Amino acid sequence: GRIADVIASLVASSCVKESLLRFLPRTISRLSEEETESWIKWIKEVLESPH
Amino acid sequence: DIQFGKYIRLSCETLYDLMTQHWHLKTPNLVISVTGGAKNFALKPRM
Amino acid sequence: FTNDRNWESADLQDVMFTALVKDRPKFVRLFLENGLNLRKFLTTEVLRELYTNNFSS
Repeated sequence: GRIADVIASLVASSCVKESLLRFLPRTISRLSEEETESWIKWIKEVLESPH
Repeated sequence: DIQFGKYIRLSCETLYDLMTQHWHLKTPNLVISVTGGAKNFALKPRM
Repeated sequence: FTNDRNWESADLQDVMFTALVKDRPKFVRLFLENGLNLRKFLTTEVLRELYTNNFSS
């Protein structure tokens, strides 16, 4: 998946950025820095509970 | 109904009450495809 | 095809045609899997072109 692979791979901001860039490179460039920071926050919230 | 099927066409629980009695029975289980459908999806054999 | 970046799958028809004449079945299967209506792609004009010229005498 475009983003499902990111979540699968994760289960740090730098590592999250690396995974997000490698799995979905093109779409990120269009997105603004603040919006991708918010997306990283969302992914953090998801990754809080892995069960 | 619709032709190609009832459509409530309601705006944003109450629907469930009508659904249970009028149309079909209660569910032992439920499944949801949260992810939406992209304009182009790769339909490889494994999927 | 994996990235799903910039194509609506409508222009692919052109490339598709070439495969059919260049005997590249794997690319045919790949195009079909990633979204292609062979019924819509197949038309009177396409079939006429395929039979008139590409068909061995």
